Order: sequence, then C-alpha cells, then structure tokens
Amino acid sequence: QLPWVEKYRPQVLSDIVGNKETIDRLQQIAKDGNMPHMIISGMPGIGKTTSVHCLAHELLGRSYADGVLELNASDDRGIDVVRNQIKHFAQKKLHLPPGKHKIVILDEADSMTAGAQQALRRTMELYSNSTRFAFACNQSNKIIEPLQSRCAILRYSKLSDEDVLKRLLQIIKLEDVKYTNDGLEAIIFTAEGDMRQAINNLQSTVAGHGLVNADNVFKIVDSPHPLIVKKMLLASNLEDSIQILRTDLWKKGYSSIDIVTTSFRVTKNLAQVKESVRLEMIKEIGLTHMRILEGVGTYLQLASMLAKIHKLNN
Amino acid sequence: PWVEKYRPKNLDEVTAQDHAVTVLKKTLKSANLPHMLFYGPPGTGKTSTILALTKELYGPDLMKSRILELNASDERGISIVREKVKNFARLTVSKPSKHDLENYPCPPYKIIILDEADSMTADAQSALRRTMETYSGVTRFCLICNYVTRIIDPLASRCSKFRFKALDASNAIDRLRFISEQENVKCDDGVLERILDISAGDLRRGITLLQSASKGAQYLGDGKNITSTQVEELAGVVPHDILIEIVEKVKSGDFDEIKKYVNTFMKSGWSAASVVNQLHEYYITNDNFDTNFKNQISWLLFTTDSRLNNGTNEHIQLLNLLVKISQL
Amino acid sequence: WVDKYRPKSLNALSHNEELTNFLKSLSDQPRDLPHLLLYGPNGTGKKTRCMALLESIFGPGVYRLKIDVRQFVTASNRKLELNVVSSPYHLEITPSDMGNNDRIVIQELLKEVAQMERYKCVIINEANSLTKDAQAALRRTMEKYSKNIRLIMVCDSMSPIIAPIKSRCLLIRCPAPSDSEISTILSDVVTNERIQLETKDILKRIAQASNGNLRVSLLMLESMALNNELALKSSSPIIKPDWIIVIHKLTRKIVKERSVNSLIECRAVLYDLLAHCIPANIILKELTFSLLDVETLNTTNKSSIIEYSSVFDERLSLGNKAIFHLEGFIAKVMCCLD
Amino acid sequence: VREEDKLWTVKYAPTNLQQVCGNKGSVMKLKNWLANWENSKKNSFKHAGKDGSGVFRAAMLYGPPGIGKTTAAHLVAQELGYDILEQNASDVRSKTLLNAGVKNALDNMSVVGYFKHNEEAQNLNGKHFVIIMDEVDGMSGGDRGGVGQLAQFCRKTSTPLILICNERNLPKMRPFDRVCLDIQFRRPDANSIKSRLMTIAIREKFKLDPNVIDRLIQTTRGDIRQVINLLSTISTSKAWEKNIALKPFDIAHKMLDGQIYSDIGSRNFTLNDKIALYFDDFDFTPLMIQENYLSTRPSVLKPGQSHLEAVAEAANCISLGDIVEKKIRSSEQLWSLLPLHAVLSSVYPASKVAGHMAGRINFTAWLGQNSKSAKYYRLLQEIHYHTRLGTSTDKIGLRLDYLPTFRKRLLDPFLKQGADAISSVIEVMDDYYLTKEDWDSIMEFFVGPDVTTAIIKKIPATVKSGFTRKYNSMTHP
Amino acid sequence: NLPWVEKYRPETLDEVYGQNEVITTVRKFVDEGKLPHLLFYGPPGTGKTSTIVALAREIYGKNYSNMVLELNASDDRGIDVVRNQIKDFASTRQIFSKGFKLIILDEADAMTNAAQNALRRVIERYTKNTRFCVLANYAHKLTPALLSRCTRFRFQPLPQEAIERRIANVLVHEKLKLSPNAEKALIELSNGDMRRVLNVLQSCKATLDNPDEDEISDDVIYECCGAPRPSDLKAVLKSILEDDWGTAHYTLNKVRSAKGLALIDLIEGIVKILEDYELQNEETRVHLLTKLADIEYSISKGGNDQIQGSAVIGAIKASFEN
Ligand SMILES: Nc1ncnc2c1ncn2[C@@H]1O[C@H](COP(=O)(O)OP(=O)(O)OP(O)(O)=S)[C@@H](O)[C@H]1O
Ligand SMILES: Nc1ncnc2c1ncn2[C@@H]1O[C@H](COP(=O)(O)OP(=O)(O)OP(O)(O)=S)[C@@H](O)[C@H]1O
Ligand SMILES: Nc1ncnc2c1ncn2[C@@H]1O[C@H](COP(=O)(O)OP(=O)(O)OP(O)(O)=S)[C@@H](O)[C@H]1O
Ligand SMILES: Nc1ncnc2c1ncn2[C@@H]1O[C@H](COP(=O)(O)OP(=O)(O)OP(O)(O)=S)[C@@H](O)[C@H]1O
Ligand SMILES: Nc1ncnc2c1ncn2[C@@H]1O[C@H](COP(=O)(O)OP(=O)(O)O)[C@@H](O)[C@H]1O
Ligand SMILES: [Mg+2]
Ligand SMILES: [Mg+2]
Ligand SMILES: [Mg+2]
Ligand SMILES: [Mg+2]
Repeated sequence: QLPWVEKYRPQVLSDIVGNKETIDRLQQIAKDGNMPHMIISGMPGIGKTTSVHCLAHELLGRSYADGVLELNASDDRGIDVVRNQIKHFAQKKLHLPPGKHKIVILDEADSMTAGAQQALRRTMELYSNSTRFAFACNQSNKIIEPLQSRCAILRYSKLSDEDVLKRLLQIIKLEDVKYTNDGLEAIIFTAEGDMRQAINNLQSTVAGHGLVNADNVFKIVDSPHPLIVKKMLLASNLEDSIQILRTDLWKKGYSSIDIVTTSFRVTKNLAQVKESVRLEMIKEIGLTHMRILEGVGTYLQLASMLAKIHKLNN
Repeated sequence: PWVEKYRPKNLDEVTAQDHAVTVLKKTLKSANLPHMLFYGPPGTGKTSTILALTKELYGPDLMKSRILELNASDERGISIVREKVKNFARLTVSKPSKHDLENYPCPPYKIIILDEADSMTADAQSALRRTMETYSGVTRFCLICNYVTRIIDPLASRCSKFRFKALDASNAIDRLRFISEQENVKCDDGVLERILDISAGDLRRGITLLQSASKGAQYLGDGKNITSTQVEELAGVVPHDILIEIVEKVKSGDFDEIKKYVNTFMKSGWSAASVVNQLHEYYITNDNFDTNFKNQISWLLFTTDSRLNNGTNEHIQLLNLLVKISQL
Repeated sequence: WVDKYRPKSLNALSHNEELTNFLKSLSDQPRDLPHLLLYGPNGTGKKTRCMALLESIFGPGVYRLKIDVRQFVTASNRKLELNVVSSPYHLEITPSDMGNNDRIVIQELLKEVAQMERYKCVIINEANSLTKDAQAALRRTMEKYSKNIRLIMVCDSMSPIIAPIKSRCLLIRCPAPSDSEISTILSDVVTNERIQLETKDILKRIAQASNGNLRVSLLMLESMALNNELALKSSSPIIKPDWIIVIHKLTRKIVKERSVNSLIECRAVLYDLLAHCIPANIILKELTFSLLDVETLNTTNKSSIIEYSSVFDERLSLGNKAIFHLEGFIAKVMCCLD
Repeated sequence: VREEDKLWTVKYAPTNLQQVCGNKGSVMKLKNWLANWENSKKNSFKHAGKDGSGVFRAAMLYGPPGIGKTTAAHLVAQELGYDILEQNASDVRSKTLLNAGVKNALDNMSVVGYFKHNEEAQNLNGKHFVIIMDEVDGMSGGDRGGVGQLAQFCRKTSTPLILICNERNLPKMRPFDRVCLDIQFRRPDANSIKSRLMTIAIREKFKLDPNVIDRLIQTTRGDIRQVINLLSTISTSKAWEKNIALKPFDIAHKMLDGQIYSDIGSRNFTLNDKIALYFDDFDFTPLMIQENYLSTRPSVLKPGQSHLEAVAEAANCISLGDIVEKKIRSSEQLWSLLPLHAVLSSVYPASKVAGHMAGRINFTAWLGQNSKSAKYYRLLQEIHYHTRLGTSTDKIGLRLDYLPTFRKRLLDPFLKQGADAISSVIEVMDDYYLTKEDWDSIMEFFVGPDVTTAIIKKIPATVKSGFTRKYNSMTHP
Repeated sequence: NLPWVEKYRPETLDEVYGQNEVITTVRKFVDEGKLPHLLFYGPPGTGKTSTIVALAREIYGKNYSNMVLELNASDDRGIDVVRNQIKDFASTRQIFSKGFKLIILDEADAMTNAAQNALRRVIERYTKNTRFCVLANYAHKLTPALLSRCTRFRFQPLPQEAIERRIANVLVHEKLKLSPNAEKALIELSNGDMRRVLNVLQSCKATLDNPDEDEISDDVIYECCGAPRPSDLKAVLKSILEDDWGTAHYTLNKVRSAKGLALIDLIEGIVKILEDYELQNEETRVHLLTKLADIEYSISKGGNDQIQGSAVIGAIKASFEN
C-alpha cells in the first residue's frame, strides 16, 4: 500500500491550495529569484514544509541536490553543527544562475536551542550574497528575537472549508471513489483545517468501509458522534441531557477531554441557534474544560456544564 | 524539646490511628508489602508511622543502609530519579552483622520513602511508574501526599491507598494528660481539650502549643494554672470577646460602622483571616437562626474562604464578607 | 532622619511594653531559641524587633553588616544571582528579586550555610511571596538542620503559609501602635530635634491621618517639617505622597463623570501609575477605600463596590497583566454608579 | 557582484556617521572616547578627562535589537583608521581558545594594516587594533569560562576593546560591572527612521503613504532592520500593506465591524471564520482588541443595555481571557486551550461592543508600557540594592514611602537655598551610598502634582556643574 | 512469591479478556503479515502492555530478545535519545533478520512537542524496515500527525463478564472464598481496571487470612479500597434532608471521621444517589449540580475542610425546598 498524503503531495507550487496571498508571493519570489531569509509560521498541517520544498525545487531547478541543505528534528542541530557544517556549506563555491542562491531549510525551528540559534546570526548575516535561510516553525515565539528580526515573517492561516473541499474533490476525481455530500461535510468537520488529517481520514474511511458515509467516518474517527452530542446540547428537559451523557457517552469509556472538545466543536457549528447563545455556551464549555485540565475530571463537572448550558438555553 | 523526646517508635504507642496501619501489622512479617500511598491532613502520624515501622522492621544496623529518605529539601527534579533513585531501587541487600536478626526479621526487599510527592511534576511521576514497575519485586515504594487530586490516577491504581484520619478528639485527651503529668506542667481544667480543638487536624501542633504555653507561663513564676487565654493568644486564634463585638456589629449596623470597625480590626487587631473559621463555627453551632439564613451564611463563608485561599488581600475579603452577611 | 531614631536594643524600644517584655523573656534562652514567625501590618517595626532581639542575644555589632552577591546555576543551564545582606552572625534572605526560582535558591543556600561546623540566624523578609514549593523546601530544611539554622520569618497577613510551617515556629504578632503612643514617639522626635510646635494637636492629627502606620507617620512629619521651616503651626495642610493624590483625583473623576469618554483617561492614569513602580493590589485597595470614603453614595453602591473589589482582587492575584483587571474593575464601578 | 541580487539591508547599509539614524549622542560619546583612548593610555588610564571616560579600557554597547550597534561600532572604528579584529558567536570563544587566539594579539600589531597603506600621511592609527567582541550575550553553554575571561580582558589590555550585547542587566553580564564603560542605544524616533525610509524609497523609485510608514514604524517597535526588510517586500498596492505588513490593524478592523455579528451577516460569516480570523495572528490580536474596544459607536446594543454596561461586560470577559492566557503560557503543552482563549479575549468583547469605528485604529501600547515598567523596576531594584544598608524596608515600600521625602531633601534645597546647599545635599547622598545616576533615578520616579522633568531644568546649570564638580572630590564607600 | 499483578500477567493472546474486537484484528494482522504502525490507547489497567508483549512474543518467538525494543516515558528523553537509540535501532539492519523490527514505546504520551516531532519524522523515515507501537492513556496529548501516521485502537474498559471470569480463574487457583455481594461491591468500586482488582484481591487475602477459611465480607473490601458503603451514603443524605443543622453536621462529621471519608468521594457518591430521584421541579437540580461542582473545584485546591462540609450541607438543604 501507499499513503495518499505521500502519493498526492503537491510538487509544483501552483498545486498548493489554501492561502492565496502568500502562495502568490512565493510564486513571484520563484519567478524573480531574490529570495530573502524567511520564517514561515502557522498551525500544523496547513502546507508549510511542502511550500518551502516546492519553492526550493522550482527556484534551483537541476541543482537542488547540490545547493540545498535541509535540517529537520531528526538531524542533529547543536552548537558544533551550526558552527562547522552550516558555515562550511555557506562558503561552498557554487555557480548558479544570476538570481538564484543556496538554500538552508531548517524545519521545526522551535526545537532548535536558543544557544544554538545564537550561532546562526553572523553566519547568515555575513554570507547573504550566496546563501539564504528558510525557517519553518509552528509558533514564532520560540525563535530568538535577533533571528525573529533578521528575516521576513510569513504567516499561514488555518485552512478554510472550500479549499479543503476542493482538494478532497480533486483527490476523489483522481481516485474514482464513491462518496456523498454528508460524508465530505463530516470529513471537513473532523479535519477543522488539517489538510493532512483530512486526506488521511478520507483514505482510512475508503479503505475500511469502501463508501464515504457519515456513520463510516464517525465509526473510524473514534470520536463521540456529533449528532448525539448535538442532541445532548439541545434537549429540552435537563434530565434527558443528563441521561444521554450518562448512558451513551460516559459508559463507553470516552475521555472527558474528548467529550468537552466534541461539545466545543459542535457548538461552534450549531448554525440554527442564535449567535450570542452560542458564544455563551462556548464560554461555559471552556470554563468546564479549564476545570477538567486542572486535575479534576469527575462526571459532576460535565453534569454542571450541561446544567448551565440548559439554564442559558432556557 | 518535647515533641521528639516522647515520639512513638512503635506502632503500639499510637492509639488514635489504628485502622489503616493494621494491615501492614498483618503483613510486616512477609516480603509482599504492596506499594503504599499515604494521604490525609498534615501532622497526622504518617512520618511517625513510617519511622516506627522502619525501627520495628530493620533495626539500628540497616536503618540507613537500604532506606532512602527523600524530602522537598532534597533535589526533586528528574535528575535525582535518573541518577540515584533508579540506582538504589536496583542495589543489593546489605547484612553487616548478627545483632539485627536477634530482634528484627529482615526481608529480602527494600523500602524507599519518597515524601511530599504531592507537588511532583507529571513527567517525574511517569518516571516513578517505570521505576516502580521494573523493580516491583526487590523494591517497595512509600509515597506521601496531602492532596490526591494532584497525583495522577494511573499511579494510585498501581499503589495501594492508605488514609490516616486527622485526629481523635475524644481519647487523645488522656495522652495529653499523660504528657502533662510526666512533664510536671500545671495547666488549668478546661485548657487541654481547648488546646486539642484549636489544633484540629494536627497533634504535633497540639504538643508544641502545650510546650510553648508552658514555657511562657513558667517565666512569670506565677505558679497558677495557665488558663485558655494564654493558649489562644499563642495559637493565633481570635479571642472570644472581640468576636462577640464583631458579631454584634454585623448583626445590626449600617455600612459605615462595619467599614470603620473592620478598618480598626485590620489595623491593630489580630491580623489573621482565621476569623472566618470562628464566625462559621459560631453561626453553625448556634440555635437562634432559621434554616434559610444558615444556608446563605454557609454559602457566603465558603465563597469568602475559597477566595482567601488564592492568597488575595485580607482586608477587602473580610469587609466584603461582613457586609454581605450584614445584608441578611 | 527616621533611621537616626531607630532603637538598637529592646530597652531602647518605646512601644508595646508587652511585646518587649515577652522578647526579654525569650532572650533568656540563647541556647534554645525556637523558630519565630512575626506577623502584623506594614510599618509596625517587626524588623526593628528582630534586629533588637539579635543585638540582645549577640553583640551590638550586628548592625554593621555588609552586602554580598551570590550567583548559582539551577537544574537547567541558567545561572542567576541574588543579593544577601550578611552580618557576622546573621543573614537576611529576601526571595523577592527572583520570580519563580525561590525553591532552588533557598534550598541551596540553606544547605550550604548549614554545613559551617553556637548557631546562625536567617531572616526571611516578605515570607508571603514564597511559592508553596519553596515553603515546603524550607520546612524540610527546618526538619533536617535544627542546630545551625534557627529561622525567624517576618510577614504580614500570614494566610499564604501552610499549617505544616505554623506548627514548628512560635507565632508572634505585632499590633499597630495606638494613636497615643504614636503621638508620644512623635513628641520625643520633635523634642530631640527641637521642632517649634505651636501645639500638640498636630501630633495627634498626624497619628490619626496616618492610619496606625508608624514609619509613614514619622516620614510625613519629616516631609511637613521641611515645608513650614521647622515651625509646625495649627494650620498644616497635611502632605500626601504623589500616588495617593493621583488615586484620589482618579476617584473624584470616577464619581463626578461616568462615561467611556472618561474611562479612556482613567486607563491612561492607570497606565501612568503602573509604569512607575506601583503594584496593582495597592492601587486596587487604595481606590476601593477612597471610593468607599465618598459621602455621596448610599449603602447599596458601597456593597457593590466592595463585592466587585473582592472579585477583581482575586482575579488580580490570579492573572498577570494588571491593567486589564484594573480597567475591568473601574468599568464595572462606573456601570454600577451610573 | 550584482547590484540587484543583494538584500536591501546590506545594500543600503550606512557608510558614514551621518547616515546612522538615531542615538547621535551615544555615537559621539563612543567616537570621542575612542579618539582620546590614546591619551588615556599615555596617562595609564587614571585621569578621567572631563567626562569620566578616560579611566575605562573597554567600551560596551547594548540596547534593543536592530538599531545599528554593530554598524556604529564598525564605522567608528573605521573612521579613525583602525584595523578591526572581530570575533562573534560563530567562533568557539572558550577560555582556552580565547587565551590561545585573541590574548596573544591584545598587544601585537597588524600585518594587513601595515601593507594596505603606510606611505601617505593620512593617520598614525592605520596599524593599531580594535577588537570587537560582538554578541557577548550570545555566549551559549558551549563557551565555558568565556565571560570571566573577557572581563579579565577588559583590564590589562593594550588596544581598544569594544563589546556588544543585547541585555546589559543580565546576571551573566555581571563581571562587567565597573571595569568598563557602557553606553546605551535607545530605540530611534519616528522622524529619523521616516527620513531614512523616504531616502530609500525615492532612491528605489517608489512612493508610499506616510500614514502607512507610521503604522509600519509602530508595528516593528523601533527595529530599523526589521522595517527595512518588511519594506523590501513591496516590490513583490494596497494588497501588500493590507495582507502581509499591517495585518493586526486589518484583523481589528474586520473584527470590530458591526455588520458581521448581525443575523444577516452572521449567516455569511460563521463563528468558525471569526476564530480563524483570530488564529491569523494569535500574538497581537488580544492586545489589539483590548486597546481599542471602547472607541466605537455600537449598533448591537440590547434594548435596555447602554454603552457602559456593554463595555463593562467586555472588560470582564477580557480579564477572563487574560487569566486563560496565563494558564496557557504556564504550560505550552496545553495548546488545546488556544481556541477557548480565542473566544474570550478576541471574539466575545468584539461581538459585545461591535459597531462603527469613531476615529482611527490605534496600535496597541501595552508593549511600550511593559518595557517602561521593566526599566523602572530595574532602576528601583538598583536603588534598593544601594540603599538597603540604612533603610530597613522592602524594594516596594521604598518607592511608596521614602521616595517623596528623599526627592524633597535632594531637590527642594535647590529651589530655596540656591546653590550653597550642595555640601548638605551630598552629605545626605553620603549617608545612603547614592551617586549622581542614583540621584537622577530617584528624581525620575514621580507622577502627579510632583512631576520633576519640567522643574529639574529650571534650576541654573551653574548649580548642576558645581554639584557635579564637588561630588567628584569625595566618595562615601 | 511475586505479586499477582506480575504473576497473573497474560503470556498468550488467548489469556486476554473483554478485548475480542481488537484480538481478532491483531490476529488478522499477524496472519496477513502486513502489520503497520500501531497506537494502543485507553484507560489504565486494561491490557495494552500485556496484549502487545504477547503479540511480540507470538510473532518473533525466541527472537523476541533481539528484534523487540521496549522504551518507556522520559528515559533521559531529550531529542538526543530519539536521535541516537531509536534511530540506530530503526536504521540498523540485523545480520540474519527477515521482515522488520518492533519498537514499543510505553506511556509515550509524556513526550514534548519537539520530541513528538522528532518521533514522527523518524517513523516517517524508516517506515519500511521497522514498525512502531505507541501506548497511551490520553490520546488528546499527542500531535495529530503522529496519530494520523498509525492505526488507532481504543481499549474500552473491561465489562462485568470479563472481570468476573478472571476473578473466578484467580479464585479457583487460590485458597480463597468469595461471598456473593463481595464481587458485586468489587466491580462497583473498581470501575473496570484489572490491575486494581488483582491488587485488592491479594491485599484482602493477606489481610483476613487468619484461619485460612474466613469469608471476605463487604466490610473488608470497603476498608482495603477505602471507599464508603452505600448505606452510610443513604443515611447521611437522609440526615441532611430530614434533620436540622446541628445534628446533620455532627452526623456528617462522625461519618467522615470514624471511617476516613474524603469530601470528593462523598460528593461523588451523593450525586450518584441523587441522580435517580424523582425531582418534581428543575431549578433544584440545576442549583444542586452547580453548587456541588463548585464545592468539588474548591476542594481540589485544599481549603478549610469544615467550611466545605458546611457548604455541602447548605447546598443540599437549600436545593430541596420546592
Ligand atoms: N495546501 C495543501 N495542499 C495540498 N496538500 C496539503 C496542503 N497542506 C498540507 N497538505 C498535505 O499535508 C501533508 C503534511 O505535510 P506538511 O503540510 O508540509 O506538514 P507541516 O505543514 O510541515 O506541519 P508540521 O510538519 O506538523 S509543523 C503534506 O504531505 C500534504 O500532502
Ligand atoms: N498518632 C500519633 N500518636 C502520637 N504521637 C503522634 C501521632 N501523630 C503524630 N505524633 C507526634 O507528632 C510527631 C510526628 O508527626 P508526623 O508523623 O510528622 O505527622 P505528619 O502527618 O507525618 O506530618 P507530615 O507528613 O511530615 S506534613 C511526633 O513528635 C509524634 O510524637
Ligand atoms: N541607524 C540605521 N540606519 C539605517 N539602517 C540601519 C540602522 N541601524 C541598522 N540598520 C540596518 O541594519 C543593518 C545592520 O544591522 P545592525 O543594526 O547593525 O545589527 P545589530 O545592531 O548588531 O543588532 P543585532 O546584531 O540584531 S543584536 C544595516 O546594514 C542596515 O540595513
Ligand atoms: N484484559 C486483561 N485480561 C486479563 N488480565 C488483565 C487484562 N488487563 C490487565 N490485566 C492484568 O492486569 C495487569 C496490568 O496490565 P497492563 O497491561 O500493565 O495494563 P496497562 O494496559 O498497561 O495499563 P497501564 O500500564 O496502567 S497505562 C496485567 O499484568 C494482568 O495481570
Ligand atoms: N519602639 C519604637 N520606637 C521608635 N521607633 C520605632 C519603634 N518601633 C518602630 N519604630 C520605627 O518604625 C520604622 C519602620 O519599622 P520597620 O521594621 O522598617 O517596618 P516594616 O516591618 O514595614 O519594614 C523604623 O524606622 C523605626 O524607626
Ligand atoms: Mg513540517
Ligand atoms: Mg510527618
Ligand atoms: Mg550585531
Ligand atoms: Mg502499561
């Protein structure tokens, strides 16, 4: 077998779907070649690493194997590496087209020690005539302030719904899969922006149950069913909600964190109730979540959360 | 001092705490003692019981040979559990001489007593899981915690649970009478039970309060029985007369009078916020208020105590509590 | 000025004869001195009592002390330092400069001082800013070393101290000086400083307006003597510090005008007050008591004021950005008063 | 080799000492110290000439990142015609390696400086050394014994030794306490940076709105390299400043709109879209929402809830979101709490007090106030470290009580006694170990009716000169 | 000699109970030979470790000591460990190995985000020469990438039939008699963790083995577990709902003192009891749940015990007024 996320990974910059502004920025960068040092920040699985990889590929053409140094969390990045190997790579003579430059792609820059990030400063400041640096990070706060200021910051928003839907439809058309609209909406729901997780859940559903259907997705996700949680959060009499939470969710060994997270996610999408009541229900569920994370996970906390949600809905 | 010179070295001297310990008394002669987690209020006997058990089981030879006493004074990071705790959970048994087996049967396992595990990080507790599962046959673990909700549940599923009831406010008066008569201290009639109640939860606090009261009374050369006032003045609890003044002021009074009185109190009176406890006791044990009043009183007192728990200001919370209790 | 009239012995004390008698009693046992926990309002002179007790036990040379700096490495790779003022017989640890590393420094320093071998004294200032982990480490240190480290800790409102620590130490309190005794000390000061008083009513007036805080009373007497040319008459416009006047002007602006157009300037004044080394809790307490002092409000408004003040004081003690909670409290106050 | 393919920061680097924008005073101080270092060496570094800058061997540069410290140091060393022997973080500056490499060259001469030009009478310092230790703060864990060895290098040296760091008051930088002179580079003002950006823009044949330039200079928090690097992005025009550069402003503009939270608009813009709008920038959105949530004319008010109640509930939710953010930053592994924070600090107050913007969206100011509070707390901590020997108080009660009367005793004589009270003033200053800088710091911490920045300059400058020249003769410790 | 927790540990796939839905799947995976990376997650005391060790011993037989590497949580777990040990074990190919190795990471939810990123990159790199198996208690503290990379397996708690079968097998192989209500109270208090059951069984064995014939009554089980008996809960609730303030306070105090009861478990039992009452109104239930949750949250921080007890009594009383 073969993972779809690995098989259908975009190799050309145009195939990347998502942020429309920064992808066009990188398109013009590859068209010109004068790429500056850049940090790329954003939430996981929204197309950070693939973006910089495609950029380097399209920018260097046939010389990618000789003019690119990649360093992820697997490779050793301490003090000796940044002082010896990176410095000897930056000085390496290489005759490229007039606009191109050697590229150093540092993925998961957050794991790089601050003391290790110190050494990179003069190494990237001095040899900026034949070497450019591209950091890829989740949180741009763990990068030291000097490196934070030396390079251009590129933020990647979380994926919307129409973009993930378009990508999934492309994948289905290329793979000739049987599906339905409710299944795709369930994929969008369980993904919430993670293109990688969306594609993986799609492939797992197709491999396990063949047909992309709501019950199949909700049986392969191992998460509480969104319909039953919505019924819990929308029952008229409180005892019905308490009985639902007791018998249908608490007995089957679900983790309280998962229950609160699913309630949060379904309350976000309840497009039938008003907006203010949604915000207040989210506030209550979030207070209950903060209580849960502090060490107490008794059923009484979820019962009180449901009670307060009903008190608000009345 | 007195708190340590009359410390019980055997599990028989203790009389208030005899429920949880007994099972160990049944299994002391065997080598299959399960991993134990003591929990409860401080100053209960946990340290006393573990040291008495080590004295009755090991002896002076092996008291410090295969026992590792770790406290919050020692380094509580992952460094210790990696370097020394893991090394000591594996080390072999040491038998230096023959004067130990005469009075104490030595088991082939060992005991490590990791105290104050309440404030331990989750990663350190996951490491404790490994170091307890890998040497469960040759090494036994003793844990101490004041709050069970902080220590993670997978550990409590492995280690057996033991609670030490705070204190017995009925029979310990005889123990304190014995201590007083052997110390030849002349106290009043109704002071011993008062010393015990004001020191609720702890007994070490009780004996140290008795010691302080005696050492303060014997300075005057008065030769009279030390009354409850001298004890309540050293325990930090609020006197009863100023408490009656407070409750009369809050029973009938406007905002300005209450404000001025609490200003005077927080300025020159007893600077503690333990007056909430005294107010709760007085309002609960009283029989002159209806139920709908006592319900709101208990709720308001609980709210004020929960707010004071977070280390906030004393004056503002006390004034708010008294104003809200005056609104009824 | 004030430090020029600071007692240097228990006999030189001129206040709380009960307390000095009890300390003379306790100083009769230099070989066995239990741990002491002094608690009482600010400016009562607890540090004076402690240093006088030290001078009574040790030599009078305990007052000539030298400052020192000590830097150490933590479990991680951070090497941080603190400043301890030490004497030939005692040392004063003030775990306030460091934010969260209290436990490591207290553990290391106490364990290092407890291996010098007749004992040594460790004075812990601001014993309420100690994290519970640091407090537990201190209690275990007390449990281990008891023949070289006799702890004396001064603090105020000793609620954030766990009962495991209260049990071992002797609880001593220092009540604020009554207005009569404050007036007596002020009279002694103006006598030894030959200040031309027109009457003795100014002393009682200062004692009343000082709220039982001895040191601020002495210091405001100092501040007023340099504005009347050492001739204090009956017409004395009592001088308040700058921040108190700013807080009172803020209170008057809150009472007189109730709108967001004034809430903007209120936030500006809060920013200006905070950025000049002023805590949040002090601002909140002063603003609350000032708003309660105003005579135009009824009892319901005052009850709402004190309730919101309590809630936002808890939230200030739980949060980290004080401007948010202060602006929220003032907004709720303006809402209720509207 | 190409004029274009170089970055915009290296291509537009300063060349002289009149293009360095901001901090002219510190540059002139460094230049006048380096020029007179020769005569200071002649006098064995014991005669402090007219500035107290004749006894120090090493100069130390510090300040926020992106101001020109490295550029100023290099240009100052080059103008005098010296030879720059530079070592930085990328070199292993251990104790043994420093003793081997640099220590043997503290007093030697240069070969390249000799052979470059030695025949024409330009300047006699063409062959001397100027050792620049850049990023001394960057001494990581792999450089053992570096800070102490450099502190020892400060003394016993024979050539100008410039040092550069980013945080002077860091404990690791303590061994440089009094053994070297230290000047400070502040964040440049908006006028000089605006002039430099205008020069660059007209030089690159493109114009921008001055308001956009002001917003940029505000966002970058004074960093010049950062704003230049962000401006270089214009070539790759409202889309540029709308999407990439001025993103938090547009986030605040979209969130505070009144048409979104309406029933007609909410059906087109879901709540998930607003949470994504927050997630766009989760570092500046809470502060931006808190700064200007009370400067809009609302339109979503309830029938019976005025503006004040709405702003009060918004501030309550802001406080709750602040508590949630603190709980999050207590342990990063709880990033799952990030969406909840999203609704508390960001979405809820905006939805509560949405409407139409009255004026213009003002950038957040909490960062500058936090920096000012940190600086003043450092200064007060130093003052207490000095004065603790004779005050018997805590670091916070000092500012509360003692500072007003201290300011009175230290200044008010200068208002009524004229200038003969200096012998008394220093007397008080001799009792509390204070210095002239301590006097300035004490004079600084005052707000309200007792503002001193206006009053300080009213006294005659002759009194200041006399006080300074009289304090120089005595020393208390 | 060794404890029952270590003795009765299963050694084959047949000796696991109440997990057939996963056992058939792992048997399909072992007969197919296409065993991918696995994630086993669930509540403690369920059989994840036992199942994976039995599966490894079945697949590799005697080569288990060579091709199976077990790693636990925070074994000096910097990025350096994942860079050296796991990476060498994955990359290095044995001399006479056919197939792939197995690296089992026990309690691997205590890894930092950087450590989990290193692990996901490693598993991505050498996914052709070895397969991994990650064990977890909470599947919400793992990076979604590592979760998506492998196949999930949730371990639902042990049902009543499985635990009853296991305690029967333990009973027939030991010298103990068990009363009818004993197993009922056992299953009610254990909540479905086999480890706690095997611990408490040997505990009460060593506790009441005086004549080698005593019967384990519910008293000794409630003592060894440290849990209250439902009769005391009903009695204290009755006293609170019927008597006055002083008598109810004294009753609560004596019940929580003479037996050693924590307010947390007492509140759990009280709300469990109140869950099945026929309350006529609704506001009572809402106020009750809210106030009781607040009491539990406040107890979680260790306030003043008597104050929280009086607050519990006041909430229960003031809730039942309609
Ligand atoms: N916009 C996109 N279009 C198509 N595929 C995408 C997109 N974004 C993510 N993916 C898929 O997600 C997979 C995961 O790779 P990346 O997105 O590069 O991971 P990442 O963004 O670096 O997140 P990390 O590594 O956890 S910080 C890729 O192999 C793609 O198949
Ligand atoms: N049940 C008891 N009977 C007699 N003396 C006791 C008892 N409990 C405590 N003591 C006395 O108190 C001291 C022992 O108390 P500890 O065992 O330290 O209490 P503790 O609960 O272990 O406190 P911790 O756990 O360190 S917070 C000795 O001086 C004993 O004499
Ligand atoms: N005053 C200035 N005017 C114009 N450009 C400046 C100025 N200061 C810095 N720069 C720019 O910044 C580049 C050099 O950066 P520096 O500010 O010298 O670095 P730095 O001051 O050492 O700060 P670090 O190294 O990050 S701590 C120059 O080439 C310019 O592009
Ligand atoms: N399904 C089961 N069938 C039979 N015995 C079991 C079962 N689950 C657990 N046990 C017994 O309980 C012991 C503990 O099992 P473990 O596999 O260690 O539990 P676990 O799944 O690893 O949960 P942890 O380690 O606390 S996260 C085993 O050695 C068995 O004796
Ligand atoms: N008995 C006394 N006689 C004269 N002055 C006193 C007496 N007690 C206290 N003081 C004065 O009170 C001032 C403040 O006391 P201090 O211990 O500094 O308060 P804090 O505990 O707030 O630091 C001291 O400067 C001292 O001069
Ligand atoms: Mg990546
Ligand atoms: Mg103990
Ligand atoms: Mg630099
Ligand atoms: Mg396991």
